Amino acid sequence: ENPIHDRTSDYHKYLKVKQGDSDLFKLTVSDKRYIWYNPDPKERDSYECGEIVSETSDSFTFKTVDGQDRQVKKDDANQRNPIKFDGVEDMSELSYLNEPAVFHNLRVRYNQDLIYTYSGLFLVAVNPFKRIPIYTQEMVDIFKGRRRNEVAPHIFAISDVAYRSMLDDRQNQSLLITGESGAGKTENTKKVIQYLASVAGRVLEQQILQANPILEAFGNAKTTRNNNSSRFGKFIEIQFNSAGFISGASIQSYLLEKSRVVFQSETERNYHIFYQLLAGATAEEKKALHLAGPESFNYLNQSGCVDIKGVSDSEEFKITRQAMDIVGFSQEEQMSIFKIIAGILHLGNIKFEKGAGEGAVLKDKTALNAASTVFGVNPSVLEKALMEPRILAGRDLVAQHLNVEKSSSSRDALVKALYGRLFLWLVKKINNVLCQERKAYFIGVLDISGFEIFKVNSFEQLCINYTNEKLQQFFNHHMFKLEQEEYLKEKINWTFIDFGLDSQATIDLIDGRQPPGILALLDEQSVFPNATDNTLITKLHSHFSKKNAKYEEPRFSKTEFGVTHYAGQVMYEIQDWLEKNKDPLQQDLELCFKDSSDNVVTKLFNDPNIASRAKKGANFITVAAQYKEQLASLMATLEGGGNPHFVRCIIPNNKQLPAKLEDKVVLDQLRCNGVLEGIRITRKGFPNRIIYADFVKRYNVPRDAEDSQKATDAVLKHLNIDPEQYRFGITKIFFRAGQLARIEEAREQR
Ligand SMILES: OC[C@H]1O[C@H](O)[C@H](O)[C@@H](O)[C@@H]1O
Ligand SMILES: [Mg+2]
Repeated sequence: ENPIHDRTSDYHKYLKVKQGDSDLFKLTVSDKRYIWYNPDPKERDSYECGEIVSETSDSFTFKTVDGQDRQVKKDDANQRNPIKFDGVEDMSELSYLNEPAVFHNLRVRYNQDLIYTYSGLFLVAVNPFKRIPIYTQEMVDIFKGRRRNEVAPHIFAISDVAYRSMLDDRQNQSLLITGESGAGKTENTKKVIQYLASVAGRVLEQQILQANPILEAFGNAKTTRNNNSSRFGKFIEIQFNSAGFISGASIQSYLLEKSRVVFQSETERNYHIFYQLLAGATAEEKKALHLAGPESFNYLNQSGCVDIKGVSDSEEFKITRQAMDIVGFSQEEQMSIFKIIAGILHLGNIKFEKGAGEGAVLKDKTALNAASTVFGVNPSVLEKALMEPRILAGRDLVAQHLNVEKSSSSRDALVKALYGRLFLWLVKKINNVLCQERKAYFIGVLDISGFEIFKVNSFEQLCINYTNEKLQQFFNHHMFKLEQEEYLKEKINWTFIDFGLDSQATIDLIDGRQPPGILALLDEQSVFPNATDNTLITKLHSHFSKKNAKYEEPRFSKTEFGVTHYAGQVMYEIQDWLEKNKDPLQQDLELCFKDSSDNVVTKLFNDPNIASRAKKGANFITVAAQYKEQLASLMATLEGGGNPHFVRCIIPNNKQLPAKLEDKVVLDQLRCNGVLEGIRITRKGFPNRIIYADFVKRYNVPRDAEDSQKATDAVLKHLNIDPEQYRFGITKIFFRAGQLARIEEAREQR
């Protein structure tokens, strides 16, 4: 009748704790007390359960699994919770809050394939690495309209709360999904969009859903940490009208890792689309675009990996096209896109060799010709733009003759420019389909590239990790600093707590303007004509080595520097940072391609939104300077809207495998995310607070008395409730954890 109360239901099967049996009940009513302890003290995250057998005034004595006795100061003891709590849906409710206790609860739920658990006001999501049947339309219909208490933890539930808050307060909402690479941010992002598309839907809705398949084909790739890594960040606005139904959507993408098109580490892959087309193209297309297998192209055959376990690139290519068909990309538009993808691969097979002099020559023109043909440009113009670009020397026109290395770098620069502009064009084309009505409100979903560490971390990794560092500070800001400052404002005689979670020092080291940080010193070096990679790291060491605690000059290298992030220390290799920040492209290469006969290619080099570049003084804006501002604008939106809804995505292990929840990996993320601290603030504080005059409004009789703090003093007193669970502020009635949601449902039943 109602699937929630029906133990036969799929909702009870896949989203509720299984019923315990008679044997477990006898354990549950037992009076024995237990403790989480470390059998091996060096391994501080590995725990066993031990029974407390005696206690002194200041310590517990307990029995290990093997039978030996041990003591522990009660101040240092991690008590196990009464097992009745095992599986609790909100860990606010736990009696003992400690790392082994919190981890254990998630383990119990994970083992039953319950990946969602609440931690007070935010949702925790552990990556299952297997399909779970909790995202059907049936499950959507169940969560539709239900308040957070009534239903089990689900991404739908927090999406619904954000949707109801948008309309109850007439304010834009932010759903921010944190996590390191592979933790599940993109999967959950898509579930949020699925839910709101049906709950407030009315082909627009089909098209919204088809956008992300397109961008994942061109923006996602296999890394060592995730087989479907997002190599670009995205803020997605879901837009609604004043009535509350979907009006449209816009996507704001950030920092495509276009360097991946020309280089990939061992075991990795280029962007999916390359493998999709060559695998799934018709015989006409393969000849039209001079295609081959991935082993035939240098951009696809140097990593040693061309396929992903459990993925058919031939089938994904069918999926990719259908999404383009539904969104409205024409047949010749799509063919122009594939011509570009094809041309990039051919450009990469060009082999520059040494000529009679140091200047480079091109003895085989088979790749250049195939590229020129598909792009629709003059091969000899292109050839001369690659190896003989014209520059100005003062005002004089002088033709370079580049060597093999610099000819190869310019060709790479062209390839990364073509791919990044194609990606920006896809986003823009899509936004114009999905945005045809002035919004009334929106819910903005943030899905960034998550924290990652590799053997070699470069400029791209610092920008990625810096963004992850800023979102964590945003979480710290709202849960700890803003929460308490509202308490202080209302004079509830709360004395401040230091939760020891501040990412700001690391943030300032990266992006401070004065004292100038890494990104400022980078910019300075990028416009100085005698600068090199080694004058840059020398400058970074002098400013920060042994002067900033978040910075390390390593003793084992002369090209690496270490940044201590919330998620751990990262060591960055400085090679090529100047060129990556400047993002140069020979103008002769640009001139060649604006004469292209392909209408998509000509748009990528003539549309000023895609092709032109902002000047900050005498030079072009750098990549660092632009992105920093792009992100600052995004942060302004998030802080300007309603309070953010947080989903902390958690990776169970580093092997991308199901049913292996590892203790060290999980507790690392729980500590640096500030989960336990986020629980503590909810328990020790007053999360639910209400304006006096309208508490009576929603629930000597109650309503519109001259002053309601006098009234509610009476309402609560006459009523059956303790006065430690509320506090009288200047303008609000603060409530302790749970009181409001606990009580008013008796008002819902009365
Ligand atoms: O929350 C109380 C419920 O009943 C009433 O109809 C309210 O107006 C509506 O907001 C909700 O459906
Ligand atoms: Mg992702």
